[PDB]
Amino acid sequence: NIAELYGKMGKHSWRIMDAIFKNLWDYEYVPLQLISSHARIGEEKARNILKYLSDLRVVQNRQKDYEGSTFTFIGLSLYSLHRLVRSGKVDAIGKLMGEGKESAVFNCYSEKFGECVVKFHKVKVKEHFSVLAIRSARNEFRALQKLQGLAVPKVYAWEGNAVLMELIDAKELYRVRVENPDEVLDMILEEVAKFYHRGIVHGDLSQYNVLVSEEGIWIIDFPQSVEVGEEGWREILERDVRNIITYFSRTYRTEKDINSAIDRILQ
Ligand SMILES: Nc1ncnc2c1ncn2[C@@H]1O[C@H](COP(=O)(O)OP(=O)(O)O)[C@@H](O)[C@H]1O
Ligand SMILES: [Mn+2]
Repeated sequence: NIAELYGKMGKHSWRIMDAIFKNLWDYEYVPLQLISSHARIGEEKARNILKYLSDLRVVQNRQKDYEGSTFTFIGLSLYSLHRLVRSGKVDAIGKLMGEGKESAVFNCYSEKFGECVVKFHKVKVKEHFSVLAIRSARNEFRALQKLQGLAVPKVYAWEGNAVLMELIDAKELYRVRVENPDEVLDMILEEVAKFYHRGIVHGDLSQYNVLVSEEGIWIIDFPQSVEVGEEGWREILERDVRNIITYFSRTYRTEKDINSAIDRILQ
């Protein structure tokens, strides 16, 4: 369906989407007049385009205070895919691999990079969808770049809410029973130490974000990552270590002291 949606888009549609994208920095709902002026498409025609894009679930239009438009998740993903296609990084989008509360992950093929996944991202006052989703994608991309050569996917590109990376032929740890859990846990903790040496804390280390095969382990899912030195980095690192050791304790009864494991990494 994402491919079908893509095929409904003409040059004028992409220009309208570009105009929203380029004005997200200072509006959630970009005013019609700005979309029109940026796209160099007359207001009545721009309005007609935005109505059709809303019909296709690509934009959400509001009128409470003024006529304004923003991306839906589908629309931001579609636009980001377009940027990837136009930069020659992706040739065809393929089948959905899976979707949940934080992302939708699709298979795709790149003549340059081979079989890939593209991951579309979904998500100081504690109580701007697009701006936050783009920030999430950019963070994952930057973390993956910094960690290249370690046990993570090769990363190829980032546009909008999309990150293009290597497909890993491995399953989530959560789904795999290992017969050497103590060694597996040690390999994970060694990778945590290597990330830390590179100034990166994962931020969501879990049984759902470690992939395993007979061949080894990979770690994925970096939008929550922080740099060492950022507020709370140490407690976030401790959490990653505590959570993965706790998983192994509950599942395998491995005996690994959390305090010593943290202290070993940190020294
Ligand atoms: N590079 C990849 N190779 C293979 N499978 C992947 C890759 N990236 C994501 N996946 C699959 O998609 C799921 C969701 O990806 P993930 O990065 O964990 O995002 P989320 O935050 O939505 O959990 C993963 O648990 C994994 O099964
Ligand atoms: Mn995950």
